[PDB]
This record gives sequence, C-alpha cells and structure tokens, in this order.
Amino acid sequence: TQHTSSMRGVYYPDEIFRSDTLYLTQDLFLPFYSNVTGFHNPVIPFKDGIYFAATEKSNVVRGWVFGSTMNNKSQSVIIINNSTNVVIRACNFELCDNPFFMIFDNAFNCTFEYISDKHLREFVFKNKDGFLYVYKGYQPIDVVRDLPSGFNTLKPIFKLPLGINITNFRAILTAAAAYFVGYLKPTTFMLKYDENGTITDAVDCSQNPLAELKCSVKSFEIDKGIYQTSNFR
Amino acid sequence: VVPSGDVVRFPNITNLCPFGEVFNATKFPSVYAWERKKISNCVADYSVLYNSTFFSTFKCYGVCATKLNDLCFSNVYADSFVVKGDDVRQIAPGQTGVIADYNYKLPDDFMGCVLAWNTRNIDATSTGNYNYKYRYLRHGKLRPFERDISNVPFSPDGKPCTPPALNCYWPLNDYGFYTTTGIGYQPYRVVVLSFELLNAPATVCGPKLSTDLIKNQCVNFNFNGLTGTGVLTPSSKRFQPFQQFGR
Amino acid sequence: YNSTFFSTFKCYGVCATKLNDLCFSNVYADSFVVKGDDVRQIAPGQTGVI
Amino acid sequence: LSSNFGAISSVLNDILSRLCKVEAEVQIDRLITGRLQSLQTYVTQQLIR
Ligand SMILES: C=CC1=C(C)/C(=C/c2[nH]c(/C=C3N=C(/C=C4\NC(=O)C(C)=C4C=C)C(C)=C\3CCC(=O)O)c(CCC(=O)O)c2C)NC1=O
Ligand SMILES: *[C@@H]1O[C@H](CO)[C@@H](O[C@@H]2O[C@H](CO)[C@@H](O)[C@H](O)[C@H]2NC(C)=O)[C@H](O)[C@H]1NC(C)=O
Ligand SMILES: CCCCC/C=C/C/C=C/CCCCCCCC(=O)O
Ligand SMILES: CCCCC/C=C/C/C=C/CCCCCCCC(=O)O
Ligand SMILES: *[C@@H]1O[C@H](CO)[C@@H](O)[C@H](O)[C@H]1NC(C)=O
Ligand SMILES: *[C@@H]1O[C@H](CO)[C@@H](O)[C@H](O)[C@H]1NC(C)=O
Ligand SMILES: *[C@@H]1O[C@H](CO)[C@@H](O)[C@H](O)[C@H]1NC(C)=O
Ligand SMILES: *[C@@H]1O[C@H](CO)[C@@H](O)[C@H](O)[C@H]1NC(C)=O
Ligand SMILES: *[C@@H]1O[C@H](CO)[C@@H](O)[C@H](O)[C@H]1NC(C)=O
Ligand SMILES: *[C@@H]1O[C@H](CO)[C@@H](O)[C@H](O)[C@H]1NC(C)=O
Ligand SMILES: *[C@@H]1O[C@H](CO)[C@@H](O)[C@H](O)[C@H]1NC(C)=O
Repeated sequence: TQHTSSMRGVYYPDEIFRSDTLYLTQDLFLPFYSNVTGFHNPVIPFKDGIYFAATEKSNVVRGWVFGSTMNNKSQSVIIINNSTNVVIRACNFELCDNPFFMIFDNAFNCTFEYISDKHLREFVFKNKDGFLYVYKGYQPIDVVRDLPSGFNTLKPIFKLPLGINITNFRAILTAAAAYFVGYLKPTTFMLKYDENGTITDAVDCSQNPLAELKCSVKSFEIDKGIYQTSNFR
Repeated sequence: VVPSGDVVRFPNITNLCPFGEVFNATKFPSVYAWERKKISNCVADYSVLYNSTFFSTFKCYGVCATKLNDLCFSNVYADSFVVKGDDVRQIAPGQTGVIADYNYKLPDDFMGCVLAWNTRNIDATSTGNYNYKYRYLRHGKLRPFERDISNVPFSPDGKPCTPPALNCYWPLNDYGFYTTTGIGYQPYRVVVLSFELLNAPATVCGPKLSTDLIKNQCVNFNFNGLTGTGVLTPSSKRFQPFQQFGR
Repeated sequence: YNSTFFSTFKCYGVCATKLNDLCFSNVYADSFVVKGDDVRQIAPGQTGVI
Repeated sequence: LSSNFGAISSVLNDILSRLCKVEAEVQIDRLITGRLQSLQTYVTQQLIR
C-alpha cells in the first residue's frame, strides 16, 4: 500500500549555531505530501538517500544492511543494535536469504569496526563524498495505522567514513510493527531558526503557489494584495 | 586608538601526533585498497621530521603552508597508499589517468595536504617486488573518496565470464619494482591529510603558547585560530553544548 | 592505461576530466624529441633555447 | 554584510587566518568591491527619496 508523508523528514543540513534566521536552500530533501511505501523482506533500492520510519512497540526491527550487490563480492555495512550494544561493521558478509535479529556466515577482508555502549522512530540516511550521514528522531505516538501528520526535526547522530557505493538496503527483522520508506529528491526548502539554535518551521517551495509566494517574499507572514513570484515549480 | 595587547587561548593538549606511526610503518597498502585512519587529540608540530623524513612532494590546498602553526583543525583523516614515481602527479584535484579514474579520486573542493616521499631502499628488491597492484579496468569512473576492492573478472560486453575465455581479463596489474630502473619506476609512499576548519571543538591543534586573559581593552585575540580585534567582556549568554562561537 | 605511461601530461584551455563528454573540431598533433630538462620549456610564456 | 560576493567566506578575519598575502588580497578585494557598490546603491536611493 501507499501512504502520504505530511510535512515529515526535515533534518539539519549544516552545523553553525544560528539565532533568529530564515535560510533558503536547495538540497536532497523529502517533498511534502509525497508518497511513501509502507510495509506492515525485499531489497529496497537506495537511490539518493532515504527516510525510514518505524512504528513499533516491541522493537522487532534491528538495524539495517546497506550494500551494492548483497553478495560476498562487494563491501556491505551492517548497523544493528543487539540487547546490550549498538554495532557498525563494514565487511564482505555472506548475506543470507532471510536474516534474523548469525546474519553473516563469515566476515573477511574488512576495515571499519565500531562498538558503542506504541512509539515512532525516524531516520535519514544520506551517502555522499565517501561518508554515510545518519540522522535520528523519536516520536511518542498513539495507536494508528498510518504515518501521523506533524513536523519533527531530526538530530544528526553520526557520520561514518566508509567509502562504498550503496545502491540497495534491507531492513533486519526479528523472527505488530510497520515501517515506511520514502525517497529524497533535490528540492528547494526554506527553514526558520529560533533563539536557541533549533529548527521550528519549514516550507517547501514546489508544493503550492502559496508556498512559492512565501519562498519568493522570504517570510511566513504575507499581507493582502497581489505579488509576483519566482519559478520554484 | 591603536590596539596594544595580545590574547592567545588554545586547548590543553600535550600529546604529539603519531608522525612515526603513520610515516614510518612496516608496510603500506596498495593504491586500489588505500587505508584511512582518523587522527585526533594531539599537537601537529612536524618539526621532529626535519632530521628524519624528507618529502619529494608536499602541496597544500585550501590553506597556506606557513599558516599551519597558528591554526587549529577540527577533524583530520589520513589516507595512505603506495604508487610509482610517475603517478604522484595524479594525486591532485582535477586530474585524469589510471589512478585518478579507477583507484583514488579527490574532490574538486578539497581542503588538505598531499605529501609523498621516495622509498626505494625498503619497498624495492633486487629480484622484483610484485606485491603492490592497481586496477586498470572498470565500468565507469569513481566518486570522490570511494574505493572498490572487488576482484571479479572483467569483460567489455558487460556480462560475467570465466577467465579462461578470450575476451575476459583480470582487472588488476602488478607494479614491478626493482632497484635497477629509472626514477619514474620507483616506489613512492603517499599520505593525504584531509581536514575541515572552524566547525566543532578542535581536537588536533598547533604548537603555540597560551596567554593570560586581558579584560576591557582593545586587544588582538586568538581563540582556536579565530583572530580578531575588540574588547572582551563577561557574558550571560548560554550556548548549546559543544558549540564554540556564535555570530 | 596498460601500455604507455606519461611523465608529463598537462592541458590548457580545458579540464582533463571533461575530455570524455566533449567533442572536438580540428585536431593537429605535433611530435618531436627533446632531453629531460627541456620538457618544462614546452609551455606558453616560456624562454630558453627550445 | 553577510554575503561573500563570490569569495571563500564573508568573514574578513577568516580569509586572513588561512591564506597568504598574494592570495588573500585577491579574496579581500571582492568583498571590498561588493560592499562599496552596496553602499553606493544606498546613497543613490537616498538622493532620489
Ligand atoms: C542500529 C541502529 C540504532 C541507532 C543508530 C540508535 C541510536 C540510539 N538510540 C538510542 C536510544 C535507544 N534506542 C533503542 C532501540 C532501538 N532504536 C532503533 O532505531 C531500533 C530499531 C531499536 C530496536 C531495537 C533503545 C533500547 C534505546 C535506549 C533507551 C530506550 O529504552 O529506548 C540511543 C541512546 C540515546 C540516549 O541514551 O540518550 C542511541 C545513540 N539505536 C539503534 O537501534
Ligand atoms: C555501485 O554499484 C552499482 C551496481 O552494482 C554500479 O552500477 C553499475 O554501473 C555500471 C557502469 O556502466 C553498469 O554497467 C551497471 O549496469 C550498473 N549496475 C546496475 C545494477 O545498474 C555502480 O557503478 C557502483 N558505484 C560506482 C561508484 O561504481
Ligand atoms: C592521438 C589522437 C588525439 C585525439 C584527440 C585528443 C583528445 C583528448 C585525449 C587526449 C589523450 C590523453 C591521454 C593521456 C591520458 C591517459 C594517460 C594517463 O594519464 O594515464
Ligand atoms: C647574473 C647577472 C644578472 C643580470 C640581471 C638578470 C636579468 C634577467 C636574466 C636572467 C638570466 C636568465 C637565464 C636563464 C634563461 C636562459 C637559460 C635557459 O633557460 O635556457
Ligand atoms: C502515489 O503516486 C501516484 C502517482 O504516480 C498516485 O496516483 C497515487 O495516488 C499516490 N498514492 C497515494 C496514496 O496517494
Ligand atoms: C563467497 O561466496 C561463495 C558462494 O556464494 C563461496 O563459494 C565463496 O567461498 C565465498 N568466498 C569466500 C572468500 O569464502
Ligand atoms: C552484541 O554483538 C556484539 C558484536 O560482537 C558482541 O560483542 C556483544 O557481546 C553482543 N551482545 C549481546 C547481548 O549479544
Ligand atoms: C581479499 O581476500 C582474498 C582471499 O579471500 C585475498 O587474496 C585478497 O588479498 C584480499 N584483498 C584485500 C584487499 O584484503
Ligand atoms: C532560548 O532562548 C531564550 C532567549 O534567549 C531563552 O530565554 C531560553 O531560556 C532559551 N532556551 C529555551 C529552551 O527556550
Ligand atoms: C636528528 O637525527 C639525527 C640522525 O642521526 C640524530 O643524530 C640527531 O640526534 C637527531 N636530532 C635530535 C635533536 O635528536
Ligand atoms: C594490457 O597490457 C598487458 C601487457 O602484458 C597485457 O598482458 C594485457 O592483456 C593488456 N590488457 C588487455 C585488456 O588486453
């Protein structure tokens, strides 16, 4: 089935402590009111970065695997969280047909190792310049069978220095919960920064003529009358 | 008024950076399987290298070489590999060749330094050192700072094939290093240092002495390499954690 | 890439990475032989015997 | 004042902290020209008003 991502998937694309400001940019973002694909395990493609949302209560999903061919002929990265710790490991795994919460047969020829010590989880994964950026946010949701309406910014948790293509990825399940995937597109957004350095409001300049007017005037409040706008269509 | 004073403040770091561990190792990887190492929490003096190591090539992009002592870096990565003599000119932005296409690619907007030195006494043997390889066949170019260590057989048609066939080739070639060849066929060790400036708390920094604070006077300050001129007053503003300065 | 290795390769007026998607009009090739220290004189704005 | 006008940065003290004189003057002159022409635009509008 297909759902709608209403004003979701907004992250920090930079790092400067900024007071009351508005910033207009074009970047890989999630378009407003765009389609997402829901699953209540296929090899989902990784085009230009993804937004991953997990509605769960018993924590049945455990990390991800990212790779090119899902074989032992190419590097793949595994980011999972077992009962005590969260581990990231980039190796040539024998990727099994059906993984469990043991995922790999052997591991060889590999470099990157890292060990670190109802409700909704949102993640943004973006691979660029040999780095994998991961942004994370949390939501205390009630019972629902859809991605809720709202707006929540995503904190940058960590970037990984691992130099591989990522064309496919696969979630890892334990064998009640659902997960939704959305693709990032190069679009024009405008963001507002408050007096504490956080993102409080945003708008997409390609969705509505009213939003295009807001992006052209570069303000959230507009007055009565007729104005001329730019081409963010 | 002309300013009369100077304030220098730097992090309290006393360790020396592992110059001996990086520049003087037992063996280096091949260029197609280059190695990346994170460097943090030290002082980049590089004055101890003046009697030990001499670099044929040392060139810096995005900064000046004479400004490296009063500057304070944020996130440093060191990339190490071995090429031959005539490939050292391909380790630069906007370059083409076998190394720049299929083995190691630099971004166009690159901030960092490239430094390479000749090692014929250790990486070359009389009978031949056929240990370092490079890739010379690949479907397409490489994105910056990415590697491909696969060793599948290659065929121009675009389909898998068993390499006792006629149009199937092994994509890797061995560097033949001897002690009786020219200067363009001698081993060179290359280290590429990549860093970013003025984002985060600075963890690897420079060998400058700190100075006591001076208050309420137009003096030239220096906070982690952020030079300026103004008067210093106490503050009541609150910051986000791990954020250095605000504008 | 498996036969000939160039000590010197430098391009003026274009970028070396743009040579694959570009399409040229009239190409002339000039060939000669010099010694090692004269290769730096094959450049615009140079002086020397060559 | 926050425009970089094609230079590497809009902060005048960061161009002088990581560049040499010949390469720093080239970057500073772009900022000088941009701010001069901005201030000229202001004074022309003030004259008309
Ligand atoms: C492998 C990827 C992964 C990452 C990168 C991750 C980040 C992460 N999640 C945290 C909370 C946490 N996150 C989880 C569990 C999960 N979080 C999930 O995204 C999923 C699918 C589960 C289910 C297993 C738990 C158990 C905690 C501790 C606090 C809590 O009980 O929620 C914390 C600690 C926050 C704090 O203590 O202040 C981090 C760093 N968690 C992960 O699992
Ligand atoms: C990452 O992997 C993908 C898939 O393996 C690579 O895409 C291939 O590119 C070649 C180049 O012509 C094509 O012939 C193949 O058909 C592509 N594969 C697919 C499945 O479409 C991609 O090139 C790899 N990344 C890099 C940087 O090389
Ligand atoms: C002789 C035919 C001329 C065709 C017109 C020229 C088009 C541009 C191509 C020039 C050839 C460059 C070869 C050097 C780059 C590969 C060698 C290397 O660095 O590894
Ligand atoms: C020692 C007297 C100095 C006189 C003042 C200098 C004037 C300028 C002339 C400099 C001499 C350049 C010689 C190198 C060029 C010819 C050699 C070559 O490239 O083939
Ligand atoms: C997804 O997009 C298609 C257009 O390709 C549209 O017809 C469909 O209604 C969208 N899905 C939803 C749930 O609106
Ligand atoms: C890779 O996987 C194949 C089977 O798909 C296996 O035969 C081969 O031994 C594996 N490689 C290694 C190094 O174990
Ligand atoms: C989780 O996996 C890591 C990876 O080796 C391991 O060190 C750790 O003991 C595991 N913890 C549990 C509870 O299985
Ligand atoms: C990969 O493993 C093979 C054997 O499985 C080995 O011959 C080769 O050297 C290894 N390559 C790297 C880059 O580790
Ligand atoms: C944000 O900034 C305002 C004004 O500077 C301040 O009063 C407030 O304490 C800060 N923090 C939060 C969480 O609002
Ligand atoms: C520098 O290296 C030489 C090499 O023999 C050594 O003799 C000398 O003591 C070194 N300098 C210092 C200050 O240790
Ligand atoms: C490249 O040259 C080497 C030289 O021996 C040769 O063996 C190899 O087959 C050549 N590559 C191709 C694809 O023909």
